[PDB]
Amino acid sequence: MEITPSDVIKTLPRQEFSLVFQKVKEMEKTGAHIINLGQGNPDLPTPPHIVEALREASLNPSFHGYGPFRGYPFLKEAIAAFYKREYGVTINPETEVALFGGGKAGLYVLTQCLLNPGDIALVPNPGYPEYLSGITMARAELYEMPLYEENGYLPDFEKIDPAVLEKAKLMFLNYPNNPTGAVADAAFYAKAAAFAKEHNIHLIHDFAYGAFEFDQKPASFLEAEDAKTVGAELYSFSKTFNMAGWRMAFAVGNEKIIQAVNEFQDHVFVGMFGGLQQAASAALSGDPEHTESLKRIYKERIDFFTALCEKELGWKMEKPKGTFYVWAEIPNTFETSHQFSDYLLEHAHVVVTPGEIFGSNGKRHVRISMVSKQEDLREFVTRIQKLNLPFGS
Amino acid sequence: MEITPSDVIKTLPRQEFSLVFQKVKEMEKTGAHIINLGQGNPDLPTPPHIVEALREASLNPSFHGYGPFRGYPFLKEAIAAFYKREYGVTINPETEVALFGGGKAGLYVLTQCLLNPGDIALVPNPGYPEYLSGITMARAELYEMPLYEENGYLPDFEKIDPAVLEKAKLMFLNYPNNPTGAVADAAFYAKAAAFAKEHNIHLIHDFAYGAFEFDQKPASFLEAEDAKTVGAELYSFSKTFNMAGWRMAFAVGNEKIIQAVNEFQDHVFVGMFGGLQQAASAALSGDPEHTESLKRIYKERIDFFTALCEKELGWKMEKPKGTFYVWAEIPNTFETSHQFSDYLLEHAHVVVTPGEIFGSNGKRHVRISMVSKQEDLREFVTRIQKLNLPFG
Ligand SMILES: Cc1ncc(COP(=O)(O)O)c(CN)c1O
Repeated sequence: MEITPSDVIKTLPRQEFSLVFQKVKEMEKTGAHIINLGQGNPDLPTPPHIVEALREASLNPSFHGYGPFRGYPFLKEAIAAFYKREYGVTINPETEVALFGGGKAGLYVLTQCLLNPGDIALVPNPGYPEYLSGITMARAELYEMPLYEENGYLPDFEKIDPAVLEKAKLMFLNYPNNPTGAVADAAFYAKAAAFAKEHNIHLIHDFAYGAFEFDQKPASFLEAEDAKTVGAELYSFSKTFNMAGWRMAFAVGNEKIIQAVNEFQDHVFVGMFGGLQQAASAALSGDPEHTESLKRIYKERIDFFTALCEKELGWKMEKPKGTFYVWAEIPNTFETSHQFSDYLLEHAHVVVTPGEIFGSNGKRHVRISMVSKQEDLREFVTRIQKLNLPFGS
Repeated sequence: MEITPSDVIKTLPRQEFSLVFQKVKEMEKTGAHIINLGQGNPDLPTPPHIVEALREASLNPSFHGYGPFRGYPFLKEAIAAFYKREYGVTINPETEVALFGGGKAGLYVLTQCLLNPGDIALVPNPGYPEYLSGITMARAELYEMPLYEENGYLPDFEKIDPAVLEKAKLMFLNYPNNPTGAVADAAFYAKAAAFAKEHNIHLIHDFAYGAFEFDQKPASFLEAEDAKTVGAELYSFSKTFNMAGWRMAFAVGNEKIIQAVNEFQDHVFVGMFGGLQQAASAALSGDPEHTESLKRIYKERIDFFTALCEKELGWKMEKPKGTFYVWAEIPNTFETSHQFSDYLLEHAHVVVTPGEIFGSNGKRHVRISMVSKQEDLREFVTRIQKLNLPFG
């Protein structure tokens, strides 16, 4: 008779960017050729040694049937070996690792495990909009931590109203940062961990861009003293290895957090395809020069693109410290980012991400991703040049 | 410095299967060799054309990057074509199909999409124990529909208390049935759909064993006229195609249910690796010879096993109408099925599944999965024979 979705469905936050993606289709069907610098989809293929590890693994009939609920020990061991090689961090593979079907699933599981209806989650502004999903589906309340350029886009924890710290049960942090490009160090992480320890806040660090800091090796949150006491770090295969489509991620950290994850997941999953696990293990154990090479590709695109914007458009952009995103100020003749991104879409047929989809503190920037080939980057600039916008002002 | 799991975690129900598996692992740790007829874990390999489809697909760099949130259209189309071919049911691939990372995840998502705290979920007794997880996690309330042997293990909807039909938002049904092997027909599905329609209950049919009905051609719930009006059917690749480890499943049915699922999964569980999707497409469009051969193998195993048990133990068991499970009664000397299954594990080094985890109507039964070749099943019986039990 009448189909009735649950309240969790009715209250789901609107995916605001998806409306742009739809306008794109309606334009590309009218004849528009769109250059899309709005999304974080790696353009380059998964390295062939990873692909071949999947292809070989899939022939093993041991992976055809049900596997361990919590994943294969060989992958958890690869994860521990990886964290030691890359970050100098000691991880117990048997107690401190959990697997996820991508970071997005990990964020949902982690919030369901750590947030009660009515609890407060501390979330950065600007910040990855998907943080909102898990929090809303947990029926919890959001409290913003503003990231200002003056503070290097790191939150000031003493600015947080002490009135919320009792209800505050979870905090998100993300460095190297989407969308700002900013980076954090061991000292910041130590401070964060000290703060969470004092006010009993579970700390989830989103390390999706942990391979991509240009001036130095990125620090893991888990390098900080007391990080393992208060939190966990979410690591994705998506960006590091051009494995976005493969849907793999893991959490490393506090064994009590990991236990709660494992309990939840025992009710919903039976691990994941061992062919995928073996590919993940070949990714982690593989030559890190592949990832360094990938980092140099992004850095070249960043250098090429920002130099070209400045010369051709008079659009000066700060070079990011990490990630493949450029966080660019909009012309002061536009009031908001949605208005500027809409103007560029309509008049130049290009896509940038309006900064306000990351929160109110993004309203005067756009996010521009460097996951496109050189000539697409060039054609973006060529098209915008015709608009004659006052980027110089 | 105090980690505090959420109330969802604190109040999780017993993970009955996990607890059985754990006992089996502990026994194995002693160095004992075990014949494991517990979990319904297919012993035969994935058909090689499916494996080769994965291997070829993984070379395609389109699948290396993000794809469509709700799955590739080629797979949704293969699913519609499969449903037309096998069941004669018309499915709109653009609106009436959702993809899941396995039937177990599908159950979770469907309960989350359809139940509010305080709603009532109608569940069979006996029933798949994992129906309880999603219900409990949604903070919904459980109300049992007894499945009795004399009713053919079909529920009598007219015996449900009318008082609960107001708060009842969801009903699970499962034919061919885990654990009893019971089967259902078009008339029953029509009857259930009319009942759901009348009292506004969303109906989820679990069709995990839809390839394994031995006598009649298996009927989909969606063959019934009012079915797509009230509900949806959950189909797994695990049993049909020996794809248990691959974690792939789908729901087909009412477009509004499928919409709620999509909106949920958009935020959480986006489309799996496109390689897996192509493999799944090859599964569905593959010649149904392999499936029929698989069905024949399970049948021969059931025939063999039940006869041997009768001859050597005096353990009489009904042959199932479907699935690869046998549902068998425990001796009068045993208090509970847990005690009996523990006893066989400790003293015969064999695994069966204690019937109690399926509900109180399984209290005096065990489920045995025909998931090893005949000469393994013979050794299962030989081992139990040495215990001299009063199976009569
Ligand atoms: C009735 C029923 N439903 C759902 C499932 C879940 O199967 P999967 O997740 O492997 O698809 C199973 C297999 N245990 C089952 O027997």
